[PDB]
Order: sequence, then structure tokens, then C-alpha cells
Amino acid sequence: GHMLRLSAPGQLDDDLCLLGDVQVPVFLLRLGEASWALVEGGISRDAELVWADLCRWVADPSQVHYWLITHKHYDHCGLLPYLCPRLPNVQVLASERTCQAWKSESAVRVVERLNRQLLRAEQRLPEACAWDALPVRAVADGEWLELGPRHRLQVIEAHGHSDDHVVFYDVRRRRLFCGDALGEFDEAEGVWRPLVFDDMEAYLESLERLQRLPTLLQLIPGHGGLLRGRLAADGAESAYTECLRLCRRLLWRQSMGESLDELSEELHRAWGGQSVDFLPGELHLGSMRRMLEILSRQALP
Ligand SMILES: O=C(O)c1ccccc1-n1cccc1
Ligand SMILES: [Fe+3]
Ligand SMILES: [Fe+3]
Repeated sequence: GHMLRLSAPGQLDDDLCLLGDVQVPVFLLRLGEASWALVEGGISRDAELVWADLCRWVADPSQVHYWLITHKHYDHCGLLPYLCPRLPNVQVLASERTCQAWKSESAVRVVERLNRQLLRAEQRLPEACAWDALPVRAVADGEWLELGPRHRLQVIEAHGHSDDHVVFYDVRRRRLFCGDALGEFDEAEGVWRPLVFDDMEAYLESLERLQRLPTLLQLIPGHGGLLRGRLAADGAESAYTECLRLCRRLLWRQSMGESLDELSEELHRAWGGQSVDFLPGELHLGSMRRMLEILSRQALP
């Protein structure tokens, strides 16, 4: 409950609504009187929740024409096979690499595995479309997405968190759908938690490019809701600072003979509580481990 953070389902702006759970939300954009779009692909088990929320705003689901995806992680595309059947006119917009992940049986295997762990006991999933059969359209870095007469979003490559990650910038509204590129926003402390799970140099380089965007009014990550005011304006820069802060912290620990597992457990214990309801505890601890391993390699003797 903060002035600068909208974290409740429902309407966020004149054109924007939050569907489903705030920790893994799906955002709804009204492009016109009979045209809508979705942003972020959530987790599979939320199919019926998101669908329920959606139908309360969209009388005719055939008016959903676009579904924008930031990256291939299980918590950002798990809904696609299960709701695309119910969205006959939708077109999934994703980066080339993100599309490649859906044509890989091994990559799909991991996405499905992690999502099934989040299923409640006796919970059944709808009739699902084949991952390789999704109505996808690959988008490239810098491409402009003419979604509607008042919605023009630019695709900006933002690798680092993952090797396929992109973000979507609505310059008209100074609004950035940044996915996980800035990390995980700490709701209790008001700072960003870095999520460097692929490449640190690219991670920092992406934040440098995003800092050069015109001053943001709304910052919408993959988890936690909508950020505004100074949080949006300073977002990219603050996320950059917090990443370096974690690096220096890592170097300090290692220089004291500490093993990566020592700080991993500490990060997991201090940060794993926010994502417990949609992220298996072993995945978070392992993710923290993978991150520190990345930072150690790209900053060590
Ligand atoms: O990206 C995240 O949302 C995330 C955050 C914390 C730990 C693991 C994560 N993860 C890694 C791969 C898919 C989820
Ligand atoms: Fe992610
Ligand atoms: Fe994520």
C-alpha cells in the first residue's frame, strides 16, 4: 500500500488493467472500443483466474488481437497454450529467440515442468495448444508495434536477465513494460533486487540503454504491479546501482574466504519469500546461486 506503487487487480489507468495475481500479473490494454491487447504471459495454473478477470472487461474475447511477451521464462509465457485457444484472433508478439524456445522440446519441457509444480492439488488445466502451434509473430529490436491509433510500442532488446529478453516502450505515455530486466522490486524496502541469470555485462548494458529513454512516468515490471513517480523515473538507474552493489557485496564475501553457497543461502532467505507462491524454493536458491556464479566469473581474478 504505497502512493507510488499500484498493486491491486483491476483498472490501473484509463487504458490499462491488471489481471490475475499481482505477483505474476497479465496486463490488459484497451486499443479501441472493440480491440484489446495483453502483455506478459504469466503462469499456467492462473489460466482460469486470468480468463475470469479478462471476461469481466472484454465482452467478446475475439477482440483480443495481440499478446506481448517479454521473455521465455516459465512465469512469463505459461498461459499461452491454455488461453490462446480461447482467443481466436490473438497474435503473440515475441522476440526471435523467445520464439525459438517454443520450438525446442527441451526448452518447452522445462517450462511445463516448473508450471506443473505450481498446480494446486486436483487442479485441471484447459485444452492446451501445442507450443509449436502458437499464433506467434517474431518481432525485432527497435521495431514499432502499431497496436492501435493511440498505442504505439517499441521493441527494445534488453538481454542479461535472459538471452532473449525484450521490453516494450509506450513513448506516448512514458510507459515501459520492463519484465525482469531491472530485477525484482522489493516491496518492503523499495529497492530493486537484481536478477542476473544469463549475462551480467549485457544486463548492465541493457539498463544503460534504458536509462537513456525519455523520463518514464510508469514502470511496469514482470512482478509486483505498476510503479510511478520517482520509482519510474529513477528505475533503470536504481536497478543499475543495486546490481553493482550486489557485485561489491559478493567480492567482499569471497575475499573473506566465503563460498558462493554462503551468500546464496542468505539471499534466498532474505529474498525468496516474495516469490514463494509462484516459484519453487529450490528454483530461487538455485537462481541465486546461478546469479552469484555469473557475477563471480565476470568480476574476479
Ligand atoms: O525471473 C524470475 O522471475 C526469477 C526470480 C527469482 C528467482 C528465479 C527466477 N526465475 C528464473 C527463471 C525463471 C524464474
Ligand atoms: Fe524471468
Ligand atoms: Fe520472472
